[PDB]
Order: sequence, then C-alpha cells, then structure tokens
Amino acid sequence: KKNRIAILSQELLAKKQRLNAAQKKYQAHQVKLKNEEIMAKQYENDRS
Amino acid sequence: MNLIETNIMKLHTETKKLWEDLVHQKSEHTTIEKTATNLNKQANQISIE
Repeated sequence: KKNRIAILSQELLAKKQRLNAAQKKYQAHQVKLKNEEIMAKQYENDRS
Repeated sequence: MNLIETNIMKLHTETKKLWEDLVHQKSEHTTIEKTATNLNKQANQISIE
C-alpha cells in the first residue's frame, strides 16, 4: 500500500505540473486574443 | 490526480478553441487589409488620371 501510495503521490506532482503548464498556455494565448481583437478593430477602421 | 487532470483537459480544450479563433481572426484581418490596399491603389491611379 505504501509503495503504490508513493507512486501515486509523485504522479500527483507530475499532474499538478502539467495542469499549471496548461493554465500558462491558456492564459498567454488568451492575452494574444485580446491583442488581436484590438488590432481587428483598428484595421477595420482603417479599411473603412 | 483525477481533479488535476480534469482541470488539465478543460484548459487544453479551451486553448485549442482559442487557437482556432486566432487563426479565424488572423485570416479575417489579412483579407480586410488586402481589400483596403487594393481600394487605395485604385484611388492612386484615379489621382494620376
């Protein structure tokens, strides 16, 4: 039981790491989308 | 672990959604820019005439 528990705990560490990586990528590309939509407004104005 | 992976998959799915939105709006703006530039060039040769 202890062996399997320790394996599960280190795999917990790994899963937390990957979760945080997912959060990082998601939020960075969210910022990218904000910027791009601002640019969209600007260039639609410019084409008009 | 189960709940951590739940958050993982939610984040990944929303991220792929947003990447597709990125490609969408990028193409939108590229075509908009090309249309504007062509209109301006029409204007310019109109001005030479």
